[PDB]
Amino acid sequence: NAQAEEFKKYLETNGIKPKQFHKKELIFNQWDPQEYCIFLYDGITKLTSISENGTIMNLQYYKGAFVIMSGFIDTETSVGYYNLEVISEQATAYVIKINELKELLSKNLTHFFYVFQTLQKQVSYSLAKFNDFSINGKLGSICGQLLILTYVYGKETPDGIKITLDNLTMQELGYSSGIAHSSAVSRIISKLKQEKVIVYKNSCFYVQNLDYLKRYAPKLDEWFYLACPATWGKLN
Amino acid sequence: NAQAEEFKKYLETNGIKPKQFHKKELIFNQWDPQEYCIFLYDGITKLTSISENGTIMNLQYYKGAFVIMSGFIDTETSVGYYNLEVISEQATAYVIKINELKELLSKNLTHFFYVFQTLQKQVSYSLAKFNDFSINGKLGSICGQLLILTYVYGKETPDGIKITLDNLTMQELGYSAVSRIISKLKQEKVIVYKNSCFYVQNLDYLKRYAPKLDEWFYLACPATWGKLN
Ligand SMILES: Cc1cccc(Cc2cc(=O)n3c(c2[NH+](C)C)SC[C@H]3C(=O)O)c1C
Ligand SMILES: Cc1cccc(Cc2cc(=O)n3c(c2[NH+](C)C)SC[C@H]3C(=O)O)c1C
Ligand code: NA
Ligand code: NA
Ligand code: NA
Repeated sequence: NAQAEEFKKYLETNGIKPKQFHKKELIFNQWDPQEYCIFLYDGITKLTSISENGTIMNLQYYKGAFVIMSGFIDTETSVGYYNLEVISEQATAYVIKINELKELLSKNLTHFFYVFQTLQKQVSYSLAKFNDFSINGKLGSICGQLLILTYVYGKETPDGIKITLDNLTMQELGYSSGIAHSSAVSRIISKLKQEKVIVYKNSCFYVQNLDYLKRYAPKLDEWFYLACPATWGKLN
Repeated sequence: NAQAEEFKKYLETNGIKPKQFHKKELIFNQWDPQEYCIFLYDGITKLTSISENGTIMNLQYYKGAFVIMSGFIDTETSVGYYNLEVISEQATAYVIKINELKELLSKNLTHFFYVFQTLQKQVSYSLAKFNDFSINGKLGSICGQLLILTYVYGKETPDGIKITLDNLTMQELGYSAVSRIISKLKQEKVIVYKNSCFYVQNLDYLKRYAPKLDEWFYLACPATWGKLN
């Protein structure tokens, strides 16, 4: 990702060092008075919320490289009571107080544009997810999650599109945003397996019916085509 | 809205003029290769997607003042095949080709940041809506929509907090598995349709079932939230 690589260089040019995080650590949390801009450079994370109940909700997944901002750029206050949790074994991120991101973007329109364009990708992603859920319910959500895993981590092989993510991480991620390990989601995923949309072979998982995923997550498929055309193109 | 007024000033001094649109017009559309930045100054709109078979999906609502961009600021290509449909009787909008926008956000950081903040407000709004639906289902979604309408358009009257939208606009907003939720809300005294208007009589109930949207509105719109808290 050339744009992201230039942004990493711009951060280091202004003296910002990478931090390392491990699975289950919070890169930012909902109780901190200070908000941050996170440039997630490598790894996989999830945005989480807590209900008055104490119940944790998984709201959104992010993978490096991407930008996640916990506060509004102008007011510097929280956009929501959210935590950013690491789900890969390790992650690398740049952690910038929001006031400082402002100074940085204001002196380079190219990098300003890069961060702005990430928010635009988020916005459209959410609408696409909403449209697919509206049409196909949880099946649409789950096919969309698998579709984006296929595009991002998939490699064509004789046995189909191999998902190149450790099995440990990959099973977690098959579960769409929402409550953790829902019974209903498990039964949707294993039904896709039973119908050989995604199959276990020689210790790996292979997507064998990409067209099925595309059929039930059509708006996320359009989203990926429009937002990430080269990655989309590889497998279409 | 002072940030919105300052942005309006900056546009008009850079030659960009307000356009008036009537109900049902598309300020931008899903078949147009040219993408746009819309500064919706006044009125109510909805983002839609129309399928091959004619089915119209309602995806998002917006009210002036707000910013809606149909294209990516860097590539200038579509963010999704969407229309922006006017649902108020009239709307006023500043329509900027996306290539031209880049030049003007460049020369004024303050306005760049205003537009940037709008995207953040949309992102967090979508997440909050998702969160309330995950917790409380369709009841959460409907309470949330009623809650935001109460904060933004509500007027205190002897009959309760009247949602002061042109009746015609209320139909456009959706007012039959939904039909059974509205009836339940009337039965439990949470709302009433009196005469030609809509009245909220138990605001705590709405807040109860749309907690994450309420939190969103507190965080994003503190002055407005504060009028009824
Ligand atoms: C690991 C994972 C699985 C499903 C969905 C997502 C969200 C996601 C993936 C993705 O590839 N991109 C985005 C998202 N969302 C944050 C919209 S924004 C554009 C693109 C990118 O990362 O460049 C993930 C991470
Ligand atoms: C007419 C309407 C009804 C329900 C929900 C919305 C969305 C909405 C309302 C709102 O007041 N605000 C936003 C939205 N969404 C566009 C996030 S962004 C922050 C705030 C504002 O208007 O400044 C609407 C318009
Ligand atoms: Na925080
Ligand atoms: Na291709
Ligand atoms: Na368009």
